[PDB]
Amino acid sequence: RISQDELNNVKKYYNMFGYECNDYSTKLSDITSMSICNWVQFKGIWTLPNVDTGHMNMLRALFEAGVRLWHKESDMINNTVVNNVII
Amino acid sequence: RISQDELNNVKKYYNMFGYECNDYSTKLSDITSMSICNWVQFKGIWTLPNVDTGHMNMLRALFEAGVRLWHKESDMINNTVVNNVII
Amino acid sequence: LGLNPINDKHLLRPNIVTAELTDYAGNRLPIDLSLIETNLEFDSFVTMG
Amino acid sequence: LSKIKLFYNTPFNNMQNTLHFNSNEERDAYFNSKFDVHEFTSTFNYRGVLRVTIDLVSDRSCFEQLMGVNYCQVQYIQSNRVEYLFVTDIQQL
Amino acid sequence: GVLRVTIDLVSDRSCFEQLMGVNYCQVQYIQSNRVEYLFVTDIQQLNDKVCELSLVPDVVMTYTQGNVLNTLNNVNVIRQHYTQTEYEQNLEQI
Repeated sequence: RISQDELNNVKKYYNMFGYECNDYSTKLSDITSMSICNWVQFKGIWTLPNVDTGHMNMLRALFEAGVRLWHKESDMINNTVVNNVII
Repeated sequence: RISQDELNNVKKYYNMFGYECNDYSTKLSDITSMSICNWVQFKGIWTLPNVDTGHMNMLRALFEAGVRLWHKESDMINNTVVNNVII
Repeated sequence: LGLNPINDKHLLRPNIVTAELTDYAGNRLPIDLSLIETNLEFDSFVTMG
Repeated sequence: LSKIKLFYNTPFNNMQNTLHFNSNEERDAYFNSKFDVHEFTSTFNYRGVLRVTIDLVSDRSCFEQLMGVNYCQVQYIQSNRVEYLFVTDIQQL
Repeated sequence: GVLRVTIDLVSDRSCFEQLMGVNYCQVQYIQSNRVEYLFVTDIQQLNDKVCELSLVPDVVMTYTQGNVLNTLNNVNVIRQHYTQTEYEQNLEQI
């Protein structure tokens, strides 16, 4: 095995950035799936109902680069990520 | 074989972006060929009868980078691509 | 392996854990631990006499 | 000088994905069957990338907030040739 | 983006610009009472009495709460986390 630390550094990486994916054309897996936070990153073409055309863009291209949607504030500033989990 | 999912991710890829081609000098295969949508990407030199010289350009260079010509609206926003097909 | 059985199955791959057999006489069996669906079960094909 | 028509919440928002009909009338027919708030008349200055100054004073709870627009049509009166445009942004004067 | 909110403070006693740990703000637009949050890039000091706030809107925060994201379809996803079920399916790949 790799070392106790390195093992964790890896655990963390997946916890923080989820999984490489190549599903051109699907629907996102539930955003509320994880327990601590929940990365989401995708590319056009989607429109959200009734939004400044240019906030969309700003929105589109924000996810194309990815957004870590946290699920509790505590965690946003605590060494918890390590324990993210699928319910 | 590769996995059920990977298999689909691949199916999709071809469905959405068609096929690598190197036919300097042909005529496009019918644009209405597929059932769900129909990628098309090609490089000068073509002129469309009677168009703003500078909309051509904008046009030319838009295809040189490629355009996915969808064929029904439903599909533009549904997990259908998966089932694109040659009639 | 000290993984958590519940949410760590995805770490069962060869840069995180590894597996090898040996008879201490220079016969070996290298095992890509990513290629077992669920279980590390060893059988044998033996003949005798 | 020309007859604008601004479509709301439409899928058409990247230049790499379009829809395709077998005749521009069917195109137009389609488009002319899905509207959602305003449809005026201007004579907009074209120089891409251009601007359409568009006024709304009969408001009650709006200001800028005629929002989901991205795509629009322009039937130029009167050669009645037609032309669609995306709308990059929306500034509030 | 990117805009500015001229904001005044004259009832001071030991301030000037020094209302300091601001980054995020809210705006309840009166009166459609729709709401919108923005980050604040910077904070320029025009004088002893009035400072300026540069803003850029947190489009994420503003527009994405609830179930919205999960109904979008035909999207090309690039990384996400998976529901137990969707994980098992992608397990070999990962």
